[PDB]
Amino acid sequence: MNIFEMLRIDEGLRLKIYKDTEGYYTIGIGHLLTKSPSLNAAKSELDKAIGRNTNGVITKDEAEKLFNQDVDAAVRGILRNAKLKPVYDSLDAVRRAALINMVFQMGETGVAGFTNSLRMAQQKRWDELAVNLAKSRWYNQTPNRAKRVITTFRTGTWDAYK
Ligand SMILES: [Cl-]
Ligand SMILES: [Cl-]
Repeated sequence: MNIFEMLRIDEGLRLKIYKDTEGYYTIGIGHLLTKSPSLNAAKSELDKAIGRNTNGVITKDEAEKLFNQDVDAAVRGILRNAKLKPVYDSLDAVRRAALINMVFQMGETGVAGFTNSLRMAQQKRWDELAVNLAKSRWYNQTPNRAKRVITTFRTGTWDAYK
């Protein structure tokens, strides 16, 4: 188990433009295209992202390329963030995967805001972190995925994914 396999399970793979759980136009492996209510705008972004006239449909290979770029950006976003970097540095490999997953899903800025949980994570207070993470919109909107990430963070093992 690794971050790639972990996110591929959490996000699935879709080759045609679709709406995410928030209702945003997405594609591939959780690749958000735009928050705008327009499919054309989505198609525009899609074509610009892929570099060809796609017509709202891509290949597996294209989905995987977007996915590689997105995981990479998530990591780099973490390392560049003053609030996140130190948390990350202090964690074991499994738990880093948990943090990366949250970032990929909610953006750096979003996670950077979980002030209290970041502190608990840093103090390695696992059970408390788990409780605190659960009191969030994130958990209430996507509970199964959230439970998976939380267990990973709490336990430091890949059990929730096995
Ligand atoms: Cl892009
Ligand atoms: Cl869910």
